[PDB]
Amino acid sequence: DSCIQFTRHASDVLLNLNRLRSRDILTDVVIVVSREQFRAHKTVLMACSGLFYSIFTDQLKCNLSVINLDPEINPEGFCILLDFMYTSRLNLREGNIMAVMATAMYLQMEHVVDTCRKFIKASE
Amino acid sequence: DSCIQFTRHASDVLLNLNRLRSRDILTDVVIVVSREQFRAHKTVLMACSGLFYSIFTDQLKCNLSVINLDPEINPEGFCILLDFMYTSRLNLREGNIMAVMATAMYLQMEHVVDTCRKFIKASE
Amino acid sequence: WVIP
Amino acid sequence: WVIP
Ligand SMILES: N#Cc1c(Cl)ncnc1Nc1ccc2c(c1)CC(=O)N2
Ligand SMILES: N#Cc1c(Cl)ncnc1Nc1ccc2c(c1)CC(=O)N2
Ligand SMILES: [Cl-]
Ligand SMILES: [Cl-]
Ligand SMILES: [Cl-]
Ligand SMILES: [Cl-]
Repeated sequence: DSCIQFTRHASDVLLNLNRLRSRDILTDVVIVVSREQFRAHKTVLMACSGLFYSIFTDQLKCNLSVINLDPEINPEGFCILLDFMYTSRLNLREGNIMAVMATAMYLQMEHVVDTCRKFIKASE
Repeated sequence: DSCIQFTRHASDVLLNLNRLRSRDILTDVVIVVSREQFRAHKTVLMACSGLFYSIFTDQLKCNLSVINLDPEINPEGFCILLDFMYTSRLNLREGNIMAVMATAMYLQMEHVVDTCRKFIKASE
Repeated sequence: WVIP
Repeated sequence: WVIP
């Protein structure tokens, strides 16, 4: 086509989606990770995670308002990844890298798994 | 903070949101523009438009599944803008620029109004 | 705005 | 990935 493109559009959309999340506006699911709960938008989760894409395209699970993750999943690891989904920013640290990588593998977030593997290989 | 950032993340999220829209997955509103209907996600509309942000933060309107736009709004103009919201790409042409600008003004999409004004000024 |  |  002969379209023009607004460079910052995708980033501005994501910034607004994060603002809606912070104010709990039109959030439609709560992700339970052991003792912790995280409110989010199903569409953003599906757009970032192979696991959530699978869950919310399921004819029964698409209607659930609560999703319980595997008890081995670390809440801090999940929190860091949920923040990444809504911001493009990953708070990767020596103290959390193993939990972040294991959570990214479970959530099926290939690019996060890739940078974790690379940061781990550099430290060995 | 000491975060790392994935450059393509925002664009990949938007691409997936558009794929969900095309397959009618978790769309939660229909926008009626005279004889035409457009299914979309409320969060994306709010993230792109001052008008939709106002509508869906309203305590009564947030729960509506159908929103009827002003009868002066052109459906093709709306379609071009809805595509822009989900892709960052604006199909701006001599034959549609007046309708696109009027629709962008109504929807409160400042950056679209700005490029329309500039393209119009160049042709006079 | 750019030509993509 | 970049340093933002
Ligand atoms: N929502 C949506 C969606 C759609 Cl519509 N099409 C294709 N992928 C979608 N999302 C999704 C699927 C697999 C993975 C990711 C996201 C990130 C990753 O590492 N794996
Ligand atoms: N959703 C959301 C939202 C939030 Cl949370 N905060 C601030 N703006 C939001 N969206 C929104 C408001 C005004 C305008 C636009 C988008 C584009 C434009 O030209 N005007
Ligand atoms: Cl439930
Ligand atoms: Cl990823
Ligand atoms: Cl309704
Ligand atoms: Cl805009």
